[PDB]
Amino acid sequence: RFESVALEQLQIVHISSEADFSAVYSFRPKNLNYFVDIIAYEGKLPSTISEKSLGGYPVDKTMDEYTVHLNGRHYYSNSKFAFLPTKKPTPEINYMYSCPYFNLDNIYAGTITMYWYRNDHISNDRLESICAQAARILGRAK
Amino acid sequence: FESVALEQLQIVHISSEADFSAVYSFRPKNLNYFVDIIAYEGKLPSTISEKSLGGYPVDKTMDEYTVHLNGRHYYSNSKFAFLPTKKPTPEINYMYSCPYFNLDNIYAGTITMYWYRNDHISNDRLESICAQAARILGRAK
Amino acid sequence: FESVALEQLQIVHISSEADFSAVYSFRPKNLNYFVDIIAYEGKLPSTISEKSLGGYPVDKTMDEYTVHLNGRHYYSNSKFAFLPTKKPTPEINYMYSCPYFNLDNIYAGTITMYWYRNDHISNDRLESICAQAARILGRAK
Amino acid sequence: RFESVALEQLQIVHISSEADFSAVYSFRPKNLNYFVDIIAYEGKLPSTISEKSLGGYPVDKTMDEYTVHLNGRHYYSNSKFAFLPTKKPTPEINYMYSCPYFNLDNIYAGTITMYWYRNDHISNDRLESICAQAARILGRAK
Amino acid sequence: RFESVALEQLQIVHISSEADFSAVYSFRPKNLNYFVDIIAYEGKLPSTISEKSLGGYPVDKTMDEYTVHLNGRHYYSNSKFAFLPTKKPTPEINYMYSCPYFNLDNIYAGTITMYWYRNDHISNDRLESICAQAARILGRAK
Amino acid sequence: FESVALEQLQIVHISSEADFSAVYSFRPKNLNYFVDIIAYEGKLPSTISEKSLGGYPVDKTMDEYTVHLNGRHYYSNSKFAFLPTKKPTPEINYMYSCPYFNLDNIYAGTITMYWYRNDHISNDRLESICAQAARILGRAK
Amino acid sequence: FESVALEQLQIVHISSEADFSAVYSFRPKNLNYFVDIIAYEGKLPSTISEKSLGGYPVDKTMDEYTVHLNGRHYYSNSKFAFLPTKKPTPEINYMYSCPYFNLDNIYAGTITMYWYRNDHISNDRLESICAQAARILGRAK
Amino acid sequence: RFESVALEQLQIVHISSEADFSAVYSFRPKNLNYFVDIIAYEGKLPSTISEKSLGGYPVDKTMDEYTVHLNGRHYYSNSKFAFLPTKKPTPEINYMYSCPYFNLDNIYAGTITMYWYRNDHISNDRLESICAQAARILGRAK
Amino acid sequence: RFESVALEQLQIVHISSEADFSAVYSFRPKNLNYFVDIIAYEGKLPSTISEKSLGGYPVDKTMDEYTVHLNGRHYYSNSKFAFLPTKKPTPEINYMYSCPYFNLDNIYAGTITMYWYRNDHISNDRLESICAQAARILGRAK
Amino acid sequence: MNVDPHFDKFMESGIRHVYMLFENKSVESSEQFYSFMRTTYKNDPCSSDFECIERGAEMAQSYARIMNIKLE
Amino acid sequence: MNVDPHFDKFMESGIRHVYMLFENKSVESSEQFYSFMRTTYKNDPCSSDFECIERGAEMAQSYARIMNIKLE
Amino acid sequence: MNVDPHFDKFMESGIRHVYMLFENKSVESSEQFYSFMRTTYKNDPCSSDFECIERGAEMAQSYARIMNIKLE
Amino acid sequence: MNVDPHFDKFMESGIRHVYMLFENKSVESSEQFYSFMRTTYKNDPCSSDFECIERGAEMAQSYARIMNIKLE
Amino acid sequence: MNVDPHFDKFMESGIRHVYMLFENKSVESSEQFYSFMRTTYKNDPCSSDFECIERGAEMAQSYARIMNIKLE
Amino acid sequence: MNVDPHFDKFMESGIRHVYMLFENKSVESSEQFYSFMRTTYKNDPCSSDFECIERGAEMAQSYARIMNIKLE
Amino acid sequence: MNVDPHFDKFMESGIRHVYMLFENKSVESSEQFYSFMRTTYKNDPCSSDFECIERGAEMAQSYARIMNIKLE
Amino acid sequence: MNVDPHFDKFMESGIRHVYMLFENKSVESSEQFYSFMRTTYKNDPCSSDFECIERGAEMAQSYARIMNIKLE
Amino acid sequence: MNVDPHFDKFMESGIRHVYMLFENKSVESSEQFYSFMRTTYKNDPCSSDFECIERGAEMAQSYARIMNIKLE
Amino acid sequence: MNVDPHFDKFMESGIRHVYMLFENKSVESSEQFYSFMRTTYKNDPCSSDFECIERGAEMAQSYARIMNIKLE
Repeated sequence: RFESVALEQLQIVHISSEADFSAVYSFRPKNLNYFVDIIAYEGKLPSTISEKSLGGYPVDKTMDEYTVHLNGRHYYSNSKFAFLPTKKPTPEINYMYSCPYFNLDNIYAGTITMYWYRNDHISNDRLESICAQAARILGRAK
Repeated sequence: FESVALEQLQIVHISSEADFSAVYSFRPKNLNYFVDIIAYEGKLPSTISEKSLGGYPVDKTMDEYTVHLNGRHYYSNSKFAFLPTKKPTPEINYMYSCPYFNLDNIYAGTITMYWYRNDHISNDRLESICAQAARILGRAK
Repeated sequence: FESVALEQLQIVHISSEADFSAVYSFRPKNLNYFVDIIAYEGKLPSTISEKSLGGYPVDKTMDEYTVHLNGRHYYSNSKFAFLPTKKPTPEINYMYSCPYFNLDNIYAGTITMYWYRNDHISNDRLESICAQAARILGRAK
Repeated sequence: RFESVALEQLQIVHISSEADFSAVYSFRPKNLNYFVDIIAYEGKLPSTISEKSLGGYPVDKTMDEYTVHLNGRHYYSNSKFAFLPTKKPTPEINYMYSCPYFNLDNIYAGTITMYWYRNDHISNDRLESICAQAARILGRAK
Repeated sequence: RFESVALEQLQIVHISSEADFSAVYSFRPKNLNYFVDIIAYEGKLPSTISEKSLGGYPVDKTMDEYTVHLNGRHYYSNSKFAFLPTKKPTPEINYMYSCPYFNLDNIYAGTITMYWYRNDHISNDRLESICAQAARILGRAK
Repeated sequence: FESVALEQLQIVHISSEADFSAVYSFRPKNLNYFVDIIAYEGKLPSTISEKSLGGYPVDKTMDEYTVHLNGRHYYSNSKFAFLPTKKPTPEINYMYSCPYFNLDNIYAGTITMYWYRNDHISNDRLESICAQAARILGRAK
Repeated sequence: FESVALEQLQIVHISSEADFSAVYSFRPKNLNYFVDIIAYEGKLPSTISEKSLGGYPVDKTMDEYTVHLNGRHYYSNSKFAFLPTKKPTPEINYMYSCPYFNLDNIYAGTITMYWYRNDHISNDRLESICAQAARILGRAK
Repeated sequence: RFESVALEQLQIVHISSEADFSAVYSFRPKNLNYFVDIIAYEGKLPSTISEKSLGGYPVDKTMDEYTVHLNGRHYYSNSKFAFLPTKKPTPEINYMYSCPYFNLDNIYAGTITMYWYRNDHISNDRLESICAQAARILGRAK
Repeated sequence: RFESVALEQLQIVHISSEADFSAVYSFRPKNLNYFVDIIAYEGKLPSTISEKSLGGYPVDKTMDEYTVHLNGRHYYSNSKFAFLPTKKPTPEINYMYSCPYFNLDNIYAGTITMYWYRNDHISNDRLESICAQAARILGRAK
Repeated sequence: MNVDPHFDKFMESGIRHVYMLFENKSVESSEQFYSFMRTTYKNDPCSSDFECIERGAEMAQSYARIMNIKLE
Repeated sequence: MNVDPHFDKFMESGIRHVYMLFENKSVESSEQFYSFMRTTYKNDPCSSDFECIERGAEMAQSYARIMNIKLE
Repeated sequence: MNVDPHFDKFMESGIRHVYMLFENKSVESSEQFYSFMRTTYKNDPCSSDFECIERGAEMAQSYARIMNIKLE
Repeated sequence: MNVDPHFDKFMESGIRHVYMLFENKSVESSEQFYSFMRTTYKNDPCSSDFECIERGAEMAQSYARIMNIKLE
Repeated sequence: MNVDPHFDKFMESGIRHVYMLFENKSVESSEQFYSFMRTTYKNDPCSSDFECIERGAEMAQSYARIMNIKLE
Repeated sequence: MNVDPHFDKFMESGIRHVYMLFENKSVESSEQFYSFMRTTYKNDPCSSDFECIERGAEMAQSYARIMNIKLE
Repeated sequence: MNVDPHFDKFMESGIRHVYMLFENKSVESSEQFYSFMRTTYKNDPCSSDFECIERGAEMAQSYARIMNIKLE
Repeated sequence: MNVDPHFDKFMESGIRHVYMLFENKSVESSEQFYSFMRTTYKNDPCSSDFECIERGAEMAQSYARIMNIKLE
Repeated sequence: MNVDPHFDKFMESGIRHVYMLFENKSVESSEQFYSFMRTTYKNDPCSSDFECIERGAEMAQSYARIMNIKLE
Repeated sequence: MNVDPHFDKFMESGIRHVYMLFENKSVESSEQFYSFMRTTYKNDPCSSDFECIERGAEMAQSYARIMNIKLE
């Protein structure tokens, strides 16, 4: 089932990447993507979001993470957190790395995202392999 | 939905006085790789046939596709993007089409009228005929 | 049809700002001996209950029935023909209703708004809200 | 089946009544009655109608046969032939007698009609009994 | 359906017999017959029973109407009213005549009963034929 | 019910130490014109066979039927009312049976033990064995 | 089984003269993580409701669970282990329960009586009422 | 199917462990465990049991292998053979090592057991890994 | 599905073996094997066959590749190309290596074949392992 | 309407004199009532206003009594 | 019992004079026999002891003959 | 009747000593009474005339008292 | 009739001004005419006597012209 | 995206002017908002940038006011 | 274990005093033994340690004697 | 009981830390919860007391979050 | 659109180089083609433009060959 | 092979004398050839080597001539 | 035949050493035996004569033992 696969892959990604905080984001409605939810996370929540604010955040499709994912590439940044469900800056985050996942109907359905509150993170070529594998598996689950 | 398409196309065909009219439908949902004629009125163009009305590949770079996605109607004397033949079909003098969008707000097909003759009623009248059918088909599925 | 009724009533209820709104449906088809509430929004009048929303007898001699069959909307401060109780329900200050007609062109039910408070938007605005829903419900079955 | 019952009852009515020409009329669409068809007949067609003109005749609901039937009574006339599918007068007909039939959903669905080209016909009290029985049976068939 | 047949046969019996009051009695539970209900009646209720007392009356199987019926005979009396749902005498009744009916599983299921508040009633040979026919039909209905 | 009959008869057969035991069942319900063996333990009497265990006519004038309807157990050295053969079967030295009554309180069958040998445990012990099974079978359908 | 539970509880409730009685059932089979009220008689305690009768977590460390597994009945003035609320419910003055064990010999639920009033018949009488129902429910599934 | 999985895992365990004799034990009835069967074995049977005595042996739940397994641990011994279907001592066995398996309903369902007729066996940390993997797989099969 | 498995295994075999041209052959009718088709290939077609001649070639069961496969062995040759759909010699091929595959009903169903237009090829022990694995997988697919 | 006027009087009388007294009105109770009235009429149709009204009220009363339907 | 006494005589006569001669008694053969006797009676019930006994024996005989049921 | 004679004695005793005194007799009151008596008996069948008569009356009386049934 | 009064006015106007002039009336000609009129109305219902009469006649006339229906 | 561009402009205007100000955002608040906006549009589609932006904002605002949605 | 403790004591007594002495133990011998013990208990459950131990042994012994089971 | 002790700790921890906070407990909600916990454990079983307790509480929390189950 | 850009290139290449040559295009033939391309991609997705285009054309060609689909 | 040896001789003769000369071999040409040969044989099986070889060649030749199959 | 020679040796060994000893041979018992041998082989095929013969006999023996199939 999708939910068990999402939780398993998020655990693998979080442990492999050594990230401080990792999340699975999911878009709604299908094929329209006006809202995004954090459906699962590992590690410590950023101070700018809360357990009660994980759902129903509006998607700004003009954020370049959205366009980079639809161009077939992973996304990373030190300051731009498109789907993190707060309008506040979050300077405690020093790095994010995300990859899109596409459902069985080949539609952009969400992201798998890793965050660092510290400056050191493993290299992008390793993060790419970790994310790509998880996104392949999650994209087969629903 | 198939009943609604047939009923709406009959009104479109009679009120537009077209020679040939069709409802086109895209598949798979949301992806629109193929287009089928799911209802037609009038005389089929010589370049297509009853046995070849489904499964035609969609070239999304054709002007009609991009115009419809801009929410506008399309007309042309020579370009018949979804007509299910690769042949030019010069017997058609005019086409007028309007997109319809399904209940999930996705581009789902077209309503199209064709003229073999060189006269047709004004685009302003065609626009109203098409829009009315498109709004109803858009709610039907 | 039941989905369409629910969706349309939500828009009717919000745009009219009514306190209670309902879609009524007649049975048997064509004969209209009974009337059911098949969807409602807002707070149920105290005189009716969830367990008593169906099977209410239709008195076709009531003004609302004859006005609807003349193709007009109905409003009243005191007469609630299809509200499924014999009690007068004085807590209602106003009702506004419009008929809908099914795909076979037969009077099939109503869309009705109710106010417990003494203020309501103009009948001209209620007329447009109701008519739009009635045309769509009329095509849905 | 309705069609076999219609034919059987029309035969009974025609023979019992000694009419010259008898017909079953049927309205369409259901519950709207904009058109009427002669679906079966016995005896000799009036000269003003033909085999090819039996279907699709417009119903004038303002003809008093329509209102008399909806008031619960049989109808008879020497000159008014509401559903006979011609606009021409038919003076060869000297008498008509009709009764409505109502389908299983209790809707006015058509008529059973007898015609005379002669002046003598059996009395209305007998025609009423003949028609009422046939209409009861036909009203159970569909 | 049983209930329509019961009502139709009771009407026929009441009219044919010229009785003042007629009833269909039904036993419960099946094959045990501890209680009896008046499920339908025609004419005027005896003054000793009421609309609200028609159901759930205990069956005294030692009343000879019960044994006479199981012996294959109709029952009649001027004073003994076994299943009439009152313990009071009812002297306003001058005559009763009843026949049993047996269901499709051949079990004693109730009675069809006629009552007279006057002294004149049609002869028993006629009442027997009237009752026997109704009981045959009712015994086929359930 | 058929499982309950089998389980109960196994206990009856072992605890009574009978040579042959059977559960009999009447049909049709309430009327009891026929009797079937629906479960048995031990060695079938020579006068009956596997292919002949059902559909035997019930003679309600036999002593066993009237005793059971008086609510008592039955025993005999020679009368085997429901044993599905017309032959006398002298190889049986003793039978003991008890009725069971279904959930509608109707006489529905028997639990019966048979001895080919000339010794058997006391009727007092057979009575308890039978009654226990009869109460449980009586609740099972 | 559900019919048997209802029938048995009616007798338990009337013969014990309790104010509220219930049959509890454990799930999943053999594991008993959750407990449901599957039949009740009388007036529901104010702390529970019709919509909340199923899916209550079982705390196997509660005295009632361990006593039942020792094969004994349980009674208390204040501990209501399986009553589907975390609230204390002081309106209950007494509870008496007995376990039942299914056809696979596994602890499967309880039969429980409750008193809001301060008087109740003797435990010796409650013991017989409960045991009789428990033996029958234990055979029903 | 369970039986194919049991045979495959027993083969893997026997080969990996280098045991002299290996068996799968299975309890009956479900959730009651009054009897135990050797349903499959590899290697040479101990001289104290036979092919005809593999089924229906009574379970003594007071043997500490039973309690150790329900406490979440593997069991090993030089002399105590709880489910081996003989009451005789078997001194030819110098070592046993067993792990429980739990079915899909999470119930103690049997054991996977290895035996040595010699004094040398591979270390318990290796036997634990071998057994735990087989028991995980067998516990998913039924 | 069989066709996806055939294509996947052919790709694996072609890449692993470093062959110049690889094909999956399939026999028809089932259990009779009168005809053979090239249903998939990788690499460059031999000049003696064409895209339009891949189907319906007659099987000569007296060619020793057929008998070697039914004897349980792989086949190799420098000059004998039994199922290659041409009667012409093909001297451009310097080596062929094939293994049979057997369907789920255990019937000889086709071959997996590698060809070299050059003299150097990896050793037969490696080709055997490559082919045997692919044939095991393909034999489970239909 | 285009209705059988004798059935309509029969049904309306049953509704106005008996069905309106039903304690528990529902889709089901109205469907079962209409089904019984429709079939009863078709089996033996009334043919004048006061006959239809009398027979409709009596048959609805008979229906409520034989089905043990709670009134008032 | 609470049985129709005329059916009971009809059935018992069929049983005692004919069904007891059936060569192959079974659940099925008894069910089909009862079904035929029950329906035959209900279609035209007898109404006195000796009539029921005569008609039950004759109808069971007719049943065995028309169904080619083996007797004795 | 083919009835369990002990249940019949038990039930008739409850009817004759208690149910007959119910003020409001109805289909529902009779159905509820039989339901209680049926299960009470089946749980623990009486086995003599005296026990059946005594227990039938006592159990019906407890039912009427506990359910607060209005008597005559 | 329980008919939508605007549709009825629209349809009757098309019948009385156009359909009545059809040379070849048949079941099929009537079915095709109603189909066209039904959907034309439902797409955009008329809402006054004058609009319904005018539009019913105009739309029926266009239908007869465009379909080349022979008139009288 | 293959989205109806007028609906998209309408929805984005409601999101950017109103929904973004919702104090309590959730799966349920977003689902209810889209449901209202979807049907409002489909009943009467806007057909220009200006109309879609204006109507999307106005209709979302009415929804928040009428449903008493707490804003920021 | 969540087992009925009286059945468990009964069964273990039958196992330890009787079943353990069976000469030919098998899947089938164990299944038949449990079947007999299960129903014997459920018909009339023992309710004390002493009664369960005594009855379990006595009933298992009767089963072995009556079925002529070869013991050790 | 005869339960897997590591699953039991896993499940009990999920119950005691998360399921007991479910706002709407039902047969369905408990069945879906047990189904998710059972499958999760079987896919990757824990193997010591505190590991099982930590993982059971976290997986139940993850379950409630991903299924949008209302807590407290 | 919101499509996987690598699947889209894979599919479009298959369409433009192979499917457009299908002799008998139909709903069925397009559905079976899409089903094969979708599953093939998901099993082993390409990850750059020219790789996707090469693999999509080759896999569509392989599909037509193995299914004996008539081209041109 | 477990093949009918006479059919096999017949078929192989048709293959070796005729089918091998077909200019355009395909899945379809092979399927049509086998269909003809299969039924020709089954209608009237040959029963000796000489008859099977002769008839297989003659019948395949007639098939190629009558169907105008291009040979090499 | 056209059979997999390693499966054939595997199966024939199972047949000749074990299946021929089955006490109750039937269509069902042979189908279940073949199903188990076929699947076992396909999961891990043997690849030489004496290996296939040894493994086939042992797997058939294992099958009979685990299914409690009566031999001899």
